Amino acid sequence: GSVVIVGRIILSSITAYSQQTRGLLGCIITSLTGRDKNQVEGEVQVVSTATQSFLATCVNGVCWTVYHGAGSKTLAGPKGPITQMYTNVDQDLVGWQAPPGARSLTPCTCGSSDLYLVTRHADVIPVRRRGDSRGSLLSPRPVSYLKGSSGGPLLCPSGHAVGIFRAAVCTRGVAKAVDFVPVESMETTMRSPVFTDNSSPPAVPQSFQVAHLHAPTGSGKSTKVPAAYAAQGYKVLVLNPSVAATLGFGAYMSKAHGIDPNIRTGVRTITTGAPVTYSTYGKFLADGGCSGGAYDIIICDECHSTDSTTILGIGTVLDQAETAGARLVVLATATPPGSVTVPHPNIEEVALSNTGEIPFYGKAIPIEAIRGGRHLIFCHSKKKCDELAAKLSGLGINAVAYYRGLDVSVIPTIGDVVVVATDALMTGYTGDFDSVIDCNTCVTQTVDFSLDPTFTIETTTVPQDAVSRSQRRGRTGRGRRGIYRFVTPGERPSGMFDSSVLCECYDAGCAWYELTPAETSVRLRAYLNTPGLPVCQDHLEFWESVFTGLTHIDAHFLSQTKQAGDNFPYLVAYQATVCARAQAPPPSWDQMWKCLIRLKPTLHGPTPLLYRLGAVQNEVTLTHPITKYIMACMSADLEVVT
Amino acid sequence: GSVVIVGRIILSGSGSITAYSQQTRGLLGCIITSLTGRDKNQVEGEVQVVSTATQSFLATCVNGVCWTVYHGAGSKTLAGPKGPITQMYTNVDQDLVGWQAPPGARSLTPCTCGSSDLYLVTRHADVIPVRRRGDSRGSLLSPRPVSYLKGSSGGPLLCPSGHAVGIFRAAVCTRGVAKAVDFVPVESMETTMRSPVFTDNSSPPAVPQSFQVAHLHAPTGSGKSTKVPAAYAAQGYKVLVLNPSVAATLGFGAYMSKAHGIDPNIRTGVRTITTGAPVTYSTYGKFLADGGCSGGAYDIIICDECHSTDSTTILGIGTVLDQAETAGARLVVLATATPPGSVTVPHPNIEEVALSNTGEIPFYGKAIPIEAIRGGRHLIFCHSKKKCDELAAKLSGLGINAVAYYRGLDVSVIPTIGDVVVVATDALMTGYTGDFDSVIDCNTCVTQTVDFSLDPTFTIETTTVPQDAVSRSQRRGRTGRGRRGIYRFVTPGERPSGMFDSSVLCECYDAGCAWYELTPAETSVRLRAYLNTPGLPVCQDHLEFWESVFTGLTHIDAHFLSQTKQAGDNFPYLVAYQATVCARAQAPPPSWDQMWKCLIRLKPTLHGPTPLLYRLGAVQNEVTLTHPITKYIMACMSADLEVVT
Ligand SMILES: Cn1cc(CC(=O)O)c2ccccc21
Ligand SMILES: Cn1cc(CC(=O)O)c2ccccc21
Repeated sequence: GSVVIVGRIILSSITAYSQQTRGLLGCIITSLTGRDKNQVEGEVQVVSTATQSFLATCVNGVCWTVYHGAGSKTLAGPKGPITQMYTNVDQDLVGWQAPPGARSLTPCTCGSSDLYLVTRHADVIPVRRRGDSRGSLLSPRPVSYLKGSSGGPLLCPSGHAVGIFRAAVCTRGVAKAVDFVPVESMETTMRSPVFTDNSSPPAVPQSFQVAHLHAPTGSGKSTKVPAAYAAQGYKVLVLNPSVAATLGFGAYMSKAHGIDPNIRTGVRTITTGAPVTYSTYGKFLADGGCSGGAYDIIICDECHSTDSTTILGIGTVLDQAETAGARLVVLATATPPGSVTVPHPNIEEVALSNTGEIPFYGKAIPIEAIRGGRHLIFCHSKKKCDELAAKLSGLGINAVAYYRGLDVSVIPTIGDVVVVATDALMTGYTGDFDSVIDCNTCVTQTVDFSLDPTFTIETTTVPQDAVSRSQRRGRTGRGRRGIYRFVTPGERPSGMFDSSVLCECYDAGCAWYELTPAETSVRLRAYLNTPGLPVCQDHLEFWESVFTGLTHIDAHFLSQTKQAGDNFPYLVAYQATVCARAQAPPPSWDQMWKCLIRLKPTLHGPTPLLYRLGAVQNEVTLTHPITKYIMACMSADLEVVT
Repeated sequence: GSVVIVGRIILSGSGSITAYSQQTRGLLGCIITSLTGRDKNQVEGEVQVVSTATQSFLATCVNGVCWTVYHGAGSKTLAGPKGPITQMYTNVDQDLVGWQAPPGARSLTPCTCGSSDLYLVTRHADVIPVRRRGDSRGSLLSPRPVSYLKGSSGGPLLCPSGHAVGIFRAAVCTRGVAKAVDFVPVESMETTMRSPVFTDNSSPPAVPQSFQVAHLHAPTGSGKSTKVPAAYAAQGYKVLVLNPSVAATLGFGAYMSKAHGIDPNIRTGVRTITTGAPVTYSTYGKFLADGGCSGGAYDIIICDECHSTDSTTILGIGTVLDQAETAGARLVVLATATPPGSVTVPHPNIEEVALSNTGEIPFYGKAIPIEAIRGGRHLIFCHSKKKCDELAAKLSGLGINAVAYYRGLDVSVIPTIGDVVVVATDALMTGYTGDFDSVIDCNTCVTQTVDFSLDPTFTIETTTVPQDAVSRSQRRGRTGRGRRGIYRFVTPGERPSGMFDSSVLCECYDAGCAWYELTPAETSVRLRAYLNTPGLPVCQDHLEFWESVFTGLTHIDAHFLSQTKQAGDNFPYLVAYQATVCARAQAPPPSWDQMWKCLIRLKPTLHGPTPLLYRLGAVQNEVTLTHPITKYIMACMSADLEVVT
């Protein structure tokens, strides 16, 4: 789908009023076609994706809005859809050349502090400038009031543009201030190149440089280029988020380039004294980070990964490399933020239909598409993998499930196989397949600042992003012809991750890498402060405060939660600890709370509840000093998207 | 639009019950078929995935009828192969609608074994084991989050044999965890199929020998509250007529003497008259104030505008139903033009006109042309006091004679005689009785919803919503009164009529305590009477829960209570109780919004966190959750609350 203009806010002492122009079927036809033949008027537009609705502002003949709304989407145009002229994921800003009929705001000249926010309902809201990019609501309002209004203008009293609205600063759900993209950031963006080239790798400079490398997987970005660099006399470190891939790099290098490198994974370590090391992000973290004077180049490969260990690993590299003697860091990926899935020459893309013996996600797979040869099926959940795998095994198809917890060796290396796998496959297993069949969904975790008493980590099934889609399909076409079959054509925007992932970082810092909340903050801030990386609301102070007060965990409970491989081993073990000491039962008797099963006869009364990680079946008490500490943490200013 | 079949669940033919889904229409195809009402795809399967332009859910074919929930499907047609299928059955009480299924539609049949091991088929084709615990209940074998059961209402509960026990309609929660399921049993569907499709309630009933409840579904202006009291009284009966509005109450009384030659008794706050006539016009408010039914006084009780879902009307009809047989009445008539399930049909007098973007006057994403309103008498429906003020100011500027009217203003502001454009909230239709040359409708209103949010207790959220079939009809019918009229609108759409929020029940306990000296227990009896009487607006039964809350709200400050009552805003009792706790703690209120004005004079003396009991709006101050009363309401939240899926 394209973005669709569904109406407009008209502007006059500033006043505003709205006009609707499209309906539901009008929005959805024009989204599918990309052809909007309807005449654009005014300087603020009301815009829609079939998911969401927001605002767009014309300044300098560019119609502008928020990346967190528009993503990399086309805008529906008279002569078909409009490619975005500008994309700045770092600034949460996108832009299309203004349609005919559209007027523009002129940027703000004279330095006014008294500002006016235009909302999607056409209310004009007094705002006092505080920073380059912050203004504070003269009268605070529910955060709900401001939702639907991002991309909207902040005007000075002259009616010129100060910038566009992107986020609300919040105290226990009440919006106190506004975050905005300043009109000066649009001019920098308009000045920046149409296309920058990062296909070719940098040259090792005189002083420290952070560089970016955008190139296909298996171009040589993690094989040819390290060897190339080492040929020049350099010591290089290669970081990857997969054990399987890290391991495999060792045997390929010693064949391809005569370098028998050092391999560092949790499971296995090889020290050869070569000038190339391959390490995982976790093993790099578990190691202490940057070994003083050990490396000239660090290559952070697969830097599009938004799992806690990658973000924490990369952040560590950016905080340490320059002091630890490095000259070059880089950041390597085939799918940077703001990328979209484009045709690949070696891959046939075929949508599924309702014709098929095997039901798949409301569509069907014909048994003839998978009967012989090697095929891979992405399911979103462990439960689906087992169901599907069972079906096909009954049909006589050589089928196997793979997910977190299972050993890789369930997947046969050599025969006919259907591998029914979650994304866990893409860290356990290196191989390529004849076809890939994709459900186009994954399971993600969202933080909810629910004040019932504190926060919640929800687990939801969501549409895949453009990174997922491409990484998944990239399991076929590897220098040979592959098919890709899919349930839905869609993709949500690449390059953003949830605040829960920051929580995951502090947790893993504490559980695995013996990192203080303060030291985690140092590392994440580097990741956050570096452009070209995935983006996230800055809730570093908030999570640091939360984990900072989580003291004297039971180490035995810690061991057990770590051993089990739960998400948030630290958050779970700390609840367990609190329950033990309070002599009170756990939130429920789910497998999460296995470690307390030995105390089940003595624990009674209400749960000293800290935060919600799943279902809560017992009564709760808000009296624990710790619950009280976290409740107080909730009063922090949190930037939430509108 | 119509309900559209977008897919199906396929249930295993053999052995263990297992299901898979097929998707048969994508989103655009769904939207077109909603508008055409034409769907020439063959209906395969017994269980169908259905969608409206808002929600999605399930529909099961049983015995030739395709059944789903009223709360999902309202009174909508079903997109069929010869265009849209009207509903054969609409049961708002059972929460059950039925369309005749397309020919050769695969249908289920009821179960003949009478087994207690049951299986719920969910919208993503999970077969969940349920244990039968009643006629309409079953318990989950392992409890699950209630979010998991969402969009699965209208789906089957199956015996191990694969035949239909019932259709799923709601989950029973403890604090967001679903512990049990409420369904409509398969015999309640055969009751229905054996019974007449068509009923008549257009005529006032004959007075029965012994006590009976009867419905009068007749237009306003067939004299349901003038002509029919008079004819009952001419037959020699004593009649009491109850109405939500004091303007209407006084207005019918003054007409009754003018026309039908009885000076009736009148009972309202503002004016009370005893003549000794066998006809009494009273408001529901004044009736409750009087202590409800006084024995031997009336043979007939007309509960008029019985569609009204304000706390006083529900309390009123609850009282009449609980008391009237015992007070020796022979007949209760629940009279309305717009009963539950009803739909807006054309009117002969009213030309309907869809507002465009061509006009000088912006209105709700559209435009009013001054030509339309420049002379004569016009009424403009607006969801808020803000918009009324805003538009009357624009129209005053455009030089149109424009008065704003809403709750807190004197009906005297509107001229009876002259050229006028009154810009009103729905406060109009209870405060003012007159009609108009045209009516303009924004097609939205403001409503209250409860959310059991556990932050610490509950939220009453105030929201802006699409209007329902009841609103549209009452608003529209303020024009075309026995002459021509023009109804101008923003939206063709209307939501389903005859359902109200659990927040209204809260309002009934609140009015009980604040106005009518009812113990919570006294209110639960009155409300039960309403709830178990069919043919009235329906609501999730949260009586035990609301009762439990209010029962612990003892020793309110009487002063604050009188200040919140006078001020006329919603929940005077929950507001005056929150302020009581605050003042006695020397704590400031949740905000310094108009709500908390009764604490303003004490602002300097008020310090520290608010001892927060519940959320009635924005909370700006720091809170404490230590108050004995917060703890009591927290403890109430553990009650089995039924919620729709
Ligand atoms: C959490 N975590 C992930 C890894 C990756 C790996 O297995 O190499 C790791 C390694 C050592 C210590 C902790 C580790
Ligand atoms: C809340 N409330 C509404 C009414 C209706 C009326 O004014 O007739 C009423 C009457 C007496 C006491 C309280 C009352």
